[PDB]
Amino acid sequence: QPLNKYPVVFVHGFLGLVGDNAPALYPNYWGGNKFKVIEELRKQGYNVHQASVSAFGSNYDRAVQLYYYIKGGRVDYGAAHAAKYGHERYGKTYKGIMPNWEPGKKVHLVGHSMGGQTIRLMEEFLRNGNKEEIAYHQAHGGEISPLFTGGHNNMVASITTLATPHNGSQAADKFGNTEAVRKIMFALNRFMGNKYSNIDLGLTQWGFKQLPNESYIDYIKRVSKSKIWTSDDNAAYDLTLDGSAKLNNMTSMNPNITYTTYTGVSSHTGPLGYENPDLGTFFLMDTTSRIIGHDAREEWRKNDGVVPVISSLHPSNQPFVNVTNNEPATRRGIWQVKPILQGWDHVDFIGVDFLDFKRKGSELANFYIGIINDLLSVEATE
Amino acid sequence: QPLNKYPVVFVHGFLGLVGDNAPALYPNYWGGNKFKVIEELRKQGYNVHQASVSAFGSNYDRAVQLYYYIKGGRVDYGAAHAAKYGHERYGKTYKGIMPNWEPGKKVHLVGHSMGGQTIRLMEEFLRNGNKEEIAYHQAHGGEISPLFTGGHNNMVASITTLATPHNGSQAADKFGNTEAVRKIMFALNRFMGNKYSNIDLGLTQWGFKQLPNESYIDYIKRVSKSKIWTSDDNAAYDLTLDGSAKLNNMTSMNPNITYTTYTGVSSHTGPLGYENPDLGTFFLMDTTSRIIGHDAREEWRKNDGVVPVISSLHPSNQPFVNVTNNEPATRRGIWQVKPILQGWDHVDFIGVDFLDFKRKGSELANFYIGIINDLLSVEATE
Ligand SMILES: */C(=C/CCCCCCCCCCC)CCCCC(=O)O
Ligand SMILES: */C(=C/CCCCCCCCCCC)CCCCC(=O)O
Ligand SMILES: CCCCCCCCCCCC(=O)O
Ligand SMILES: CCCCCCCCCCCC(=O)O
Ligand SMILES: CCCCCCCCCCCC(=O)O
Ligand SMILES: CCCCCCCCCCCC(=O)O
Ligand SMILES: CCCCCCCC(=O)O
Ligand SMILES: CCCCCCCC(=O)O
Ligand SMILES: CCCCCCCC(=O)O
Ligand SMILES: CCCCCCCC(=O)O
Ligand SMILES: CCCCCC(=O)O
Ligand SMILES: CCCCCC(=O)O
Ligand SMILES: CCCCCC(=O)O
Ligand SMILES: [Ca+2]
Ligand SMILES: [Ca+2]
Ligand SMILES: [Cl-]
Ligand SMILES: [Cl-]
Ligand SMILES: [Cl-]
Ligand SMILES: [Cl-]
Ligand SMILES: [Mg+2]
Ligand SMILES: [Zn+2]
Ligand SMILES: [Zn+2]
Repeated sequence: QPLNKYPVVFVHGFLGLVGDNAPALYPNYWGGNKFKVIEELRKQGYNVHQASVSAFGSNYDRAVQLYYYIKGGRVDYGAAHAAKYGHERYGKTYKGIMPNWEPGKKVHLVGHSMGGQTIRLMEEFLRNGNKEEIAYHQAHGGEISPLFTGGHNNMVASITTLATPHNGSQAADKFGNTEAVRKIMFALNRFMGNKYSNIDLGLTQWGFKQLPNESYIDYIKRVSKSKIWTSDDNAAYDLTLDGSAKLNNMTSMNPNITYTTYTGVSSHTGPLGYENPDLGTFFLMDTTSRIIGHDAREEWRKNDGVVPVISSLHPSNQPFVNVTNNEPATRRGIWQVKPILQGWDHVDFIGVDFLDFKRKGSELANFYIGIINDLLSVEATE
Repeated sequence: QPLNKYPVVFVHGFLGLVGDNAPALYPNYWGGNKFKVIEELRKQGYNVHQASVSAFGSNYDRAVQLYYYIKGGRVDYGAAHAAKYGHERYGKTYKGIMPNWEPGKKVHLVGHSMGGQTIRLMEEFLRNGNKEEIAYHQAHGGEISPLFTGGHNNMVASITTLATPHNGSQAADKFGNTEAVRKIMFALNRFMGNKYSNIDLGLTQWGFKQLPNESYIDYIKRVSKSKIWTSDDNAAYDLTLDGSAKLNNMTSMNPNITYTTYTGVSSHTGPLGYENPDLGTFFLMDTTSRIIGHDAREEWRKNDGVVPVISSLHPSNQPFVNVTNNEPATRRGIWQVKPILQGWDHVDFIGVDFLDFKRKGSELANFYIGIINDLLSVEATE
């Protein structure tokens, strides 16, 4: 029936809310009003889906949630992980988009922003498992999630990343992960955990769900005891240079997977050799762009608004090849780095920059159809 | 000891709220965050003020309110007018900025957008009065407002208009004044009349003030009987081509007043000869710009976002002279039309376009100081 033999799963980044979990008024994550990725690709005969995972949680938590979003079942973060970081072991339960997912039935994974990192970690778990959970279950018995066992291959065909901070971002180090802004983020999470809330911002495993008979005052008191306030097990930490390097250090290339990256630049060189945001950078990224663009290290300056070029091209010290727009992107086991998209800021990739008239719907349609063509090529050359 | 002998009164347009009457979060009308007109001009030693008049009412109602804002006292719309249109005769009461205002003590009037029309009408009333009110008080006795008497000269030194729709706008004819959008406007007025409201949107004379012990249900029922819903005595009507022509037809040049206009363009010619909004036009004016720019009559196309050039230059039936940036603007009795400001949309005149980095604070400062210099020169050449 579908043109693509393997389902495409699109994985949103940090802050992203999709589908039923998006607020009453809120942008459509995958394509804005410019090109409705899920709906349009379906109309054209492709089998595609948008994952829904934690908007504020760690790559770890998100990767576990991604697994269950696909397979179905009750999210299990692992006994060792839960005990180490101080959050619930078990989380939400998903219906599952492919309940028969197993070695032999493959999926294509495309990640925007942090979605790119989350995808890598989950493949890591399928192939190699999670050593601390393996050790924990050896020592103490119990059940261990099949996600943490290792030895599950032939499950992902491709990893494509768009504006992913593979090497982290200074906008995290110098803003997102500061004490003041973690508190803002966590307060937002506390609030949207109130008993009248219909949206899940992705930190309920830390206690941010008010009980039906609990007063707001008691709720405040209870969740102020949570480890979230001081933990590194959250998105803010993971998006830092250190946080991203840690993930780089525990990932490896899978020789059967087709890897490809896209990167935008939306800054220009000023006097002194610093980078400033172009007119047309979505305005909410103006200051973050300046922070990145005024780095002491010249090669860390050019950026898409919130992620520097050098972070998006590929994980540093993993094998890559610079590739053309025209040739097949069909090499396995190596990061195929696509030519930089000039004038594309971080959110132009997902079409939500309603202020930017240079970035047209028809252009974004071509961009997505291009990705699908590459995916079709991957299928054709097994 | 102010540098200017005559006080400068700035008069906002349609939708504008100022001072204490602005919502919790709302732009600073005169200068945005780019150049604080009132505060900065005061620091430099000028006596300036921002009038506060109805945001949604007619030029008539606004012009009465302007009079009382300056002179002080209880707003009196006139018995004949009240009876003809179906609203209260009396309105709010103002402290007065110049309680001694009379022939001999003059004021300079500068109006943005509809503010420009309001200023013309008020001076018309001072000089020539209101014949229907004169006739009504002849027939029925009682008190008549001094504003309606006629014979008051030597009270206004200058009339300067910025992006004023002297000849109306299609954005009114084809949108603002349609049935569906009048209802939206009136509903907003109804709501902001509720008993917890601290802001006056300028239509309480029509009944839109909920009583302290009245239920919302009863309020809805009462104000649905108001004539507002079908009247032309409102801003939406007055901003139309017909509405503006009517005002033109009943105003005249005062030979002792210095008249000057400014106009912006923020559209560009497309291949068919239609006008489209520049990048940089405040995005809320995007559609209104297209509507104006696709007019059948070519000379009605170029626009500032919501006002076509032909409308802003000067009232079409009144004398004008095209003037240079450098000529002293000291001619009396004729509209001195200042050269068009390229790239300035409707709201760039008041500095509220936070999305437009090409329009800097220092530019806006020069523009306002320019106006003051012209006003100073009007004083110097009596
Ligand atoms: C996904 C991740 C990359 C961003 C790295 C920068 C961290 C700065 C944090 C600011 C904190 C605000 C409380 C990007 C997904 C974008 C989706 C959207 O804009 O809706
Ligand atoms: C003052 C007058 C220019 C109005 C032109 C035409 C009417 C368009 C309809 C809008 C519909 C309302 C729902 C402009 C002063 C603007 C001030 C501000 O935006 O703060
Ligand atoms: C639009 C932002 C509104 C202002 C936020 C102030 C409240 C700070 C933190 C609130 C925490 C909570 O309600 O649980
Ligand atoms: C005493 C417990 C407090 C309950 C949570 C407060 C929720 C605030 C917002 C609710 C909005 C609504 O009810 O529609
Ligand atoms: C941004 C808020 C928009 C909500 C619009 C719905 C309300 C329609 C009419 C309400 C009239 C009234 O409450 O008197
Ligand atoms: C009979 C009901 C009349 C009062 C309803 C007015 C609605 C205003 C809501 C604003 C809430 C507040 O700040 O109290
Ligand atoms: C402004 C808050 C309104 C709803 C509060 C519900 C009360 C409760 O939790 O018992
Ligand atoms: C040059 C070595 C590449 C791997 C061979 C894959 C065979 C195929 O085309 O299915
Ligand atoms: C909840 C408060 C709403 C304020 C409406 C202001 C409209 C205007 O700009 O004229
Ligand atoms: C959602 C409405 C909250 C305010 C209650 C109105 C009070 C009253 O007039 O009785
Ligand atoms: C009430 C709206 C929630 C904000 C969701 C976000 O910023 O990801
Ligand atoms: C133009 C802005 C209006 C919003 C008014 C408020 O939320 O208080
Ligand atoms: C002046 C306000 C008009 C809003 C119309 C639009 O957003 O297309
Ligand atoms: Ca952009
Ligand atoms: Ca502008
Ligand atoms: Cl499995
Ligand atoms: Cl929730
Ligand atoms: Cl008088
Ligand atoms: Cl009021
Ligand atoms: Mg919901
Ligand atoms: Zn965790
Ligand atoms: Zn009236």
